[PDB]
Amino acid sequence: MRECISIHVGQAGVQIGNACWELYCLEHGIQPDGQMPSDKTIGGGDDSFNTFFSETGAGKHVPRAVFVDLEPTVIDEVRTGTYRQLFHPEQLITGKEDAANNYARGHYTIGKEIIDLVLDRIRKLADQCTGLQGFLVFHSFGGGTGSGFTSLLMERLSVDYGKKSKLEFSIYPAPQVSTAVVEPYNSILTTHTTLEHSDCAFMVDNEAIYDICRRNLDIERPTYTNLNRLISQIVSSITASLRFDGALNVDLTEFQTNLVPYPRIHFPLATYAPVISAEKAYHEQLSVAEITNACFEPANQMVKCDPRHGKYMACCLLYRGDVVPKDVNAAIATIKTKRSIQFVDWCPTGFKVGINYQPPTVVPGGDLAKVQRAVCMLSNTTAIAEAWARLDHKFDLMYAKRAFVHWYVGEGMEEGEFSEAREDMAALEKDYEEVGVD
Amino acid sequence: MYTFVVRDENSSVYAEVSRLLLATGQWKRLRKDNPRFNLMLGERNRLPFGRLGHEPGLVQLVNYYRGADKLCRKASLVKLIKTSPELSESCTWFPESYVIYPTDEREVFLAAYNRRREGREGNVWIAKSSAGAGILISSEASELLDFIDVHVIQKYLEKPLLLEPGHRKFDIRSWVLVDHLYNIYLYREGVLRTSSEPYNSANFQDKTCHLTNHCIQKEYSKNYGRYEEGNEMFFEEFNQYLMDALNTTLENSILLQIKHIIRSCLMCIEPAISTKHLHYQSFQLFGFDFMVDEELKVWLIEVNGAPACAQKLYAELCQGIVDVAISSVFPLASIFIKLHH
Amino acid sequence: MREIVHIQAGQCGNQIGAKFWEVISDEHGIDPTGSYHGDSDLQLERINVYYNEATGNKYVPRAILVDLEPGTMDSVRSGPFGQIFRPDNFVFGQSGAGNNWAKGHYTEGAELVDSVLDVVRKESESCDCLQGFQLTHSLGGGTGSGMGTLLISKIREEYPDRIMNTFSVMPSPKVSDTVVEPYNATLSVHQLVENTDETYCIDNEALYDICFRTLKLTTPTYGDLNHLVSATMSGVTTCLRFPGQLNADLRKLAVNMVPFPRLHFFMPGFAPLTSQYRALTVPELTQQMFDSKNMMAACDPRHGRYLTVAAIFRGRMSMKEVDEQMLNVQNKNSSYFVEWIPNNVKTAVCDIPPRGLKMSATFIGNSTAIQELFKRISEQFTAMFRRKAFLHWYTGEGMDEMEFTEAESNMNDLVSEYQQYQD
Amino acid sequence: MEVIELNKCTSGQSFEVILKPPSDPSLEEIQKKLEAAEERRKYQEAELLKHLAE
Ligand SMILES: Nc1nc2c(ncn2[C@@H]2O[C@H](COP(=O)(O)OP(=O)(O)OP(=O)(O)O)[C@@H](O)[C@H]2O)c(=O)[nH]1
Ligand SMILES: Nc1ncnc2c1ncn2[C@@H]1O[C@H](COP(=O)(O)OP(=O)(O)CP(=O)(O)O)[C@@H](O)[C@H]1O
Ligand SMILES: Nc1nc2c(ncn2[C@@H]2O[C@H](COP(=O)(O)OP(=O)(O)O)[C@@H](O)[C@H]2O)c(=O)[nH]1
Ligand SMILES: [Ca+2]
Ligand SMILES: [Ca+2]
Ligand SMILES: [Ca+2]
Ligand SMILES: [Mg+2]
Ligand SMILES: [Mg+2]
Ligand SMILES: [Mg+2]
Repeated sequence: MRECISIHVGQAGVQIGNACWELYCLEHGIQPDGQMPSDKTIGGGDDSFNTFFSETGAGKHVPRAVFVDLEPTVIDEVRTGTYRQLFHPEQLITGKEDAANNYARGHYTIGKEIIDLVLDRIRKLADQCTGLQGFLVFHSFGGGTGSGFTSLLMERLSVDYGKKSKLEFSIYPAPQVSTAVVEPYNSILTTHTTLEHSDCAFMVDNEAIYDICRRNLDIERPTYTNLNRLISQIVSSITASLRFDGALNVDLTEFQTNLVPYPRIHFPLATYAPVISAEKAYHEQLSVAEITNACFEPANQMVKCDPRHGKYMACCLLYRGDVVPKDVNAAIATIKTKRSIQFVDWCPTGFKVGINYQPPTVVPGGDLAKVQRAVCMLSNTTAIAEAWARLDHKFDLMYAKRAFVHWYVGEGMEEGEFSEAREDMAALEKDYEEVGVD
Repeated sequence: MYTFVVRDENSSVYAEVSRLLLATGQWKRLRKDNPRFNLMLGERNRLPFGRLGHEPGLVQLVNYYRGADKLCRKASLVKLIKTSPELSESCTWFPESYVIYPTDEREVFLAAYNRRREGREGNVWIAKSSAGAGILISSEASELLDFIDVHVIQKYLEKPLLLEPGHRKFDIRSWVLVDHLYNIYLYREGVLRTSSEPYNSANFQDKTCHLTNHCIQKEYSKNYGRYEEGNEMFFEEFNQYLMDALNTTLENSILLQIKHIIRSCLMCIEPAISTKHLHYQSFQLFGFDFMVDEELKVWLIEVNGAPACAQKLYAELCQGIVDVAISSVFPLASIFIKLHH
Repeated sequence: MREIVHIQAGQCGNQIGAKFWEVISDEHGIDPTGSYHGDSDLQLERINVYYNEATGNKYVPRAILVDLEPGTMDSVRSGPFGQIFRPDNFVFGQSGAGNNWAKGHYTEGAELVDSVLDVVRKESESCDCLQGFQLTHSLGGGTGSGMGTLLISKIREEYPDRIMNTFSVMPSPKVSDTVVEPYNATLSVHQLVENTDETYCIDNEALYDICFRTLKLTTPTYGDLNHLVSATMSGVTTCLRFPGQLNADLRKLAVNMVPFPRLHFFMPGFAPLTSQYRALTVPELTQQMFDSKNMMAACDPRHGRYLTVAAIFRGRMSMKEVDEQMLNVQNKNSSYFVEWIPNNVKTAVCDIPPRGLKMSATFIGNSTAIQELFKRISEQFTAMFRRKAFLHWYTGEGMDEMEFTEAESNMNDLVSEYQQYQD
Repeated sequence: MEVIELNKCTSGQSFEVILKPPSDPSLEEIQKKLEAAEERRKYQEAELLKHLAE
């Protein structure tokens, strides 16, 4: 058993982290007070769920998590929330004034004053690990803390834990819920300084989650709570293999081995199905083929894009519920004939499948209905580069006029880092087009 | 009130569509780089499909099908016909073609060339590329390959149907519109682009009687416009000719095969380019070019993704584009034949 | 606990500032004696941004009242909510400023500024997380204009890393006290260009037109003008006084609204403006909110372009329909929004409506058309300065004509800067 | 289709399906950049204070 440490940075990362750890407890049967009746080994053990939870002598299961925000209002709610008993004060780190949606403020000005405290609190949890795999870092692209302080943390983590893996759960900016005009700036700045330090990143475009909520959940004006509950489901599907018995993606190293043959191209596309509104009593339970077919519908992807006009480098299928291998292969055969699935020549055309019999857990009272079976597809397709193009275009529009640049220069950041980060994104877009186009 | 942008100033078809939309008093043209548009008349090269369908509160529609180049390229079309089971290597309405680079099919093209050599059958082939006006019509393979040094070589229809009087060649251009729902609409009005020079099967060096191109006929042919205005014979005249000359109609002898070929091609790539469940919608106007042999058999030559219309038909066709392709998505305040499938 | 320190200087500054505290005090349930008597916890969740909590559960406004004459400030202390202000925070002289920027900035004001800074320092020292300052004042007089800008300069020197926000009333010959107002306004505008992060340009010309044309007030008084400013100030600060995600503090507001450091002068708008029990639909709020007749700057937005826009809807309404109508305005008139700043229109919603309205909308626009306001002042300034008319009032206080020439050039530069981004 | 590496346990199973065969900066350097940025801030502030002193 090797432990994993979760790091939640900024408002988005903290609230999403709060939703995931709530879901984890419901899945592992951990009550809000940290008690786990089904756990018979009191005060310790090396079970699969111990990769995310430690055990006190009193039998409390404490998440191996750290929450960091440059302002206290968001982490304060975790201090007084339903699962307040899970965490101890050392796990929650807050400042006074946030980064004001300014990457330079979170990275240079304010981040420099708290980076050593966070690293010290992370060293605490690391000292309790017999074999640390690495870290899972949650944060947004657009926020000043999520973008600015995260890249400084990823830089240092590579210094202190050079041999450890690091995976991201990143929130792509969407105007329908964004709060700052400069979020394209922060997105490209943080992607530039974090690229070398991240082994695998799962981008979640708020636009996609927003529309899925309106379309499939009948939420007219979805909220962060609606978005985060749906996101935590996706995250749970991706981390389930690290928390349950199994043979697929059993450690963080396997994520990079199965999904990232090209290091820079480490942004797998996530697709989830089914998303059913709990506000309807009866809904025809979808089959293995139907939900598998849905994994190739853009309407269900975490980032709107067209995988047909790209090439695949790897594809995993994570099933939860009543699913046997026979039905998966039968569904793949049908889909393979109808769908346009093109792998790169230097990669085998195949699917790594993982099945966990315990069906998905839904937060009691939430919007997602219980289902007999669900699937999350992790496919590394060049089509995800469409998101980089959109971001890079808006960046070019504002930076041509130097709009808002003075806010970053005023925090000590040099104007040259803007074009440096943009050229890096320009190279990234070039890599994708080389792999997935002719 | 709808909005649209124009990103192809050299589009004669959509320059008229733009004029029609404005004349409706219900469409407003924006700057070419303004993202808050309902309709984009996009450019031909590197149209940014990745930036479409991300404007909250805007139903966005574009006048091109992403991935339709597989059908509108010489080498792409050949590769798509040989490697697609729906069309198959046994495709009976597409001339035997091969792709040759200056993968490659040099050894395959010569294999069938030697088989026809011994067979003493017509061994005249034509080599062309997607960067032409330049083509070479030769009956010796050695001259074709030396000329290319991407290109594609296919069998040259040695026995084409010849109009009379004139003993001349021609080709049939069909305009086909595909809307966001993937309805296939074949414009009722076609055009025959005829060669005003008598077809001479002895010498292929003089390409005035072999190439029916409107530009090549107006520059290298002395009888341009002698038989019909602008070397363009519309369906009404062509139909009457087939009745007087061959005792048949244009619908029975030719138009059935054309409608069949149009369905097969567009139905084949439908899974790859359909925008049914996509965050933006697409439609596109296509230009199919057919050859009719002496036995009243129709052959597909190529499909143009950015075609221009005939002068007399610009008005009717462009108005039809607005009706079924644009107004069907953005309603305001038939000249097509629906090829069902 | 992001505290804001409020400052009101001069006649106009204190009369408008007094109404502001009267309006927001009612919105937060605070009574003239500082006691809370509300029915919603949303009233107190951010009450500390503008109020200090005193002994006995009393809320004291974090406001400093400044003037060189005691007249107007005696009226405030005797007004409705006059007892609610901290007596130590009344800082005033006796000589006045005679509508003279020089007196407020160099002579009479210099003698009193240190006293004001001592009160500001006392207020800031007890702030858990000081956001910055907001100053109410006019630019046409002497105290608010001349001393107000002197205060801003000294506050920035002592608090360089804090946001400086002002509500600035621009003079207009339609509502004019003296002929030297263009002089005082031109000198102050340069101070604002350098030393503020956000300035809401409130034009007395617009306020009068609205009172006369829209509200149907034949003989508008300053009180009528201050009703508009009072309701506008409450609208523009909604996101600061109630829980929210967008533009919730002064710096995040500045980052969203100011793409270039010197172009931080905003046009505020308010809707509805009724002359009154009819219900206003969300589509109606949006159209009026963007209508020039509801703008407080007297600048035609269709003469320029929007760099950024901050919208605030108050009341119980369809947030879905709010998103729809907002997206409709941008998509219907996308030519008036600069295309090189994507998604420059941010919208917030607050459940608590203003007093007497089921729902309202406050508009905050950074438009290049604001140059019309500065051109207007610049023309009036030059009309007198080319003949050195009335300058002796200023040279008698130590000023030199060079300082006027420089202020003139600084103004025309600002006009040119707006013009370059409108093309 | 070829099914390989079938692993089974009480809580599930995994496998692979093949449809077709194929055809860092040191802490010192980081400290320099962080302090270099703080220096440009101090310089910009000193200039502002010099401006206000004039
Ligand atoms: N999906 C989702 N997105 C969020 C959530 N909270 C914020 N965001 C997005 O994150 C972006 C803003 O970044 P924040 O995380 O709020 O900012 P921050 O990390 O706290 O950094 P500061 O600027 O210092 O406040 C916006 O695009 C929001 O849409 C959330 O709870 N769920
Ligand atoms: N296999 C074949 N048999 C007989 N004639 C052929 C032929 N291939 C091409 N041609 C002749 O060549 C002419 C033009 O060829 P092609 O259409 O390939 O070039 P092009 O793309 O420049 C014209 P357009 O773009 O307007 O369709 C046609 O009019 C046709 O008569
Ligand atoms: N809106 C409004 N404007 C005012 C008021 N009082 C004065 N003004 C304007 O302010 C300018 C005079 O400045 P004033 O504040 O009286 O001078 P000060 O006391 O020395 O700062 C003139 O342009 C007036 O039009 C008021 O109560 N409301
Ligand atoms: Ca245990
Ligand atoms: Ca590393
Ligand atoms: Ca004195
Ligand atoms: Mg934050
Ligand atoms: Mg062509
Ligand atoms: Mg006065």
